[PDB]
Amino acid sequence: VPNVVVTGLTLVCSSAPGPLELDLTGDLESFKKQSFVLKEGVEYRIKISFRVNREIVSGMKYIQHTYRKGVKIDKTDYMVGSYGPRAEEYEFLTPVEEAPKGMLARGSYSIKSRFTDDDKTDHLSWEWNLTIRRDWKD
Repeated sequence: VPNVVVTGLTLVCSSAPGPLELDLTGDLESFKKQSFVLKEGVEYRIKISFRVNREIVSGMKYIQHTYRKGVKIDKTDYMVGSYGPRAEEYEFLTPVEEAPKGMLARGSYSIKSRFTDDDKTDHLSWEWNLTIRRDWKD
């Protein structure tokens, strides 16, 4: 039973018509074929939920690499702190970003996420997708 268990990802967006959630205790492979529809231009944050079970973990680091048609277009690392063990889950949020906009920016983006720390531990790695559209449904 890992000291750190990563439980979920939530794409936080006030104008999305419904929750945008991944259960990171579930089947991670299935996410590679799924996507969240996001309206072009909207503000959003990424929330990662996790628990720390037995020992203090230091220098926690959340990494997203974003790809378009299998080519990397962005790398972003976030330092998220030092966390002691407790029963209550922890969460952090990435800083607000905006979905891109315009015909040449619409379509799917893949994101390879890794959650690690000072010891370079692979707490969890997973891949998921966004689909940028003019509208949430059409």
